[PDB]
Amino acid sequence: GSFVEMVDNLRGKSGQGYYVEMTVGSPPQTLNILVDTGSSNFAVGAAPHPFLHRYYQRQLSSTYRDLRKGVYVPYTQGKWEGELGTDLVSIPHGPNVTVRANIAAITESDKFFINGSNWEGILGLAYAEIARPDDSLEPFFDSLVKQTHVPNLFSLQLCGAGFPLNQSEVLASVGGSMIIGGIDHSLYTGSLWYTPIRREWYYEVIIVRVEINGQDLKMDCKEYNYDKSIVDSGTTNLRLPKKVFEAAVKSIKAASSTEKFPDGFWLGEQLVCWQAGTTPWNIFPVISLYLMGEVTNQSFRITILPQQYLRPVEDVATSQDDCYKFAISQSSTGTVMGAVIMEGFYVVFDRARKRIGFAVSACHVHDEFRTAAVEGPFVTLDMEDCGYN
Ligand SMILES: COc1cccc(CNC[C@@H](O)[C@H](Cc2ccccc2)NC(=O)c2cc(C(=O)N[C@H](C)c3ccccc3)cc(N(C)S(C)(=O)=O)c2)c1
Repeated sequence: GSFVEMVDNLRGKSGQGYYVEMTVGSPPQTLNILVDTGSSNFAVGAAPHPFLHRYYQRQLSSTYRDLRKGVYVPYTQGKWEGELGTDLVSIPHGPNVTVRANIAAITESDKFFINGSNWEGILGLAYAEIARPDDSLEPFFDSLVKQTHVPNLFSLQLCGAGFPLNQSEVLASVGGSMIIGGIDHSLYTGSLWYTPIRREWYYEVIIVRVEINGQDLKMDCKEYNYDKSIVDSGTTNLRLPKKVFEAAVKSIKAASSTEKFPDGFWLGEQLVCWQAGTTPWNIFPVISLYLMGEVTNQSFRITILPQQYLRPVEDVATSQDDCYKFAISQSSTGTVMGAVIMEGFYVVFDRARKRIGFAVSACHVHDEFRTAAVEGPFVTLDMEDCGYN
């Protein structure tokens, strides 16, 4: 209920990724670690790199254990290679515990690290099934639960700002919260609705209906989870399977036709700008994703605003202009509910009850006329059929 100690322990409000402070080794070596529910490897920079301000020095840790085994990890975006080992890890603004975890010491990387992001590592919070080299490499959260009395669940509140933040601002501002082992009521309003984790590999879920300003996209629901649907705090966008992406874009285009934007905008490649303060939020439609409920034949829906899917970007010419990039994009590997989705809600990864809860986030961005939402229940049927095999 109240884990005040961990509240506001995240940073990256308008950066490239949300991260938490961690220390590894003995004496403790401080590092900022990206919180990623989309993968399962705990990895940290362990050699100098143009974008790293600091990195893991194994020679200086008295508790480091070298497993003498290499590891390679390719994500949808970026990839890295490293050397496996274990060491003691702590989270300054997390529970007061220390755990020996597997750690991939990154020695080579490609398009992984992000210039100015301020994080030097990644905490894969998903299950062993997708860990590399294979599922025998115990993920961090599993190590944590096994070695301590921290309950088997964590919750995340990722806070977008709605406007660009500069270097000092990102460092001096709260990026959100990761409550390890509990749920804090101060992070959301209204009810928490839970959807089952279909299978424990990624945090896979099942979407049963999609609406653009209340209008049903009306596609075979399997199309929505075609391949799979996952909740991924390590991915910026709301990514949709090709067929779904094209239908959504066509409907978003129609809802906002009073204004015309170049194709590059819809591809997420070129930003769109408006005179300062004149962003026409109201012409853009809200987007609702319906999730299977815990009760049979029951579903609920999460609704986001253009304030979630139009990400703030500082325009080249300092211009007082407010610019944004369209952050809904195409996927060939299933739906990815990234930051575009998570910044609108307080999300609970209840691993113990194999379910994920959603509640309107106390920090989501909006305007006076609309807010993000979580509502239920809805009587929908044969949603078991929505899953892909
Ligand atoms: C087990 O390994 C796999 C293998 C394949 C796919 C997946 C699922 N993907 C989720 C994550 O694991 C990885 C982790 C990661 C990669 C690179 C840098 C930082 C983090 N995420 C991505 O691959 C990944 C990360 C980003 C990205 O910019 N992430 C940054 C750090 C971020 C910015 C803002 C908010 C959250 C995160 C973008 C995309 N694109 C597809 S996009 C433009 O459509 O959003 C993919 C996992």
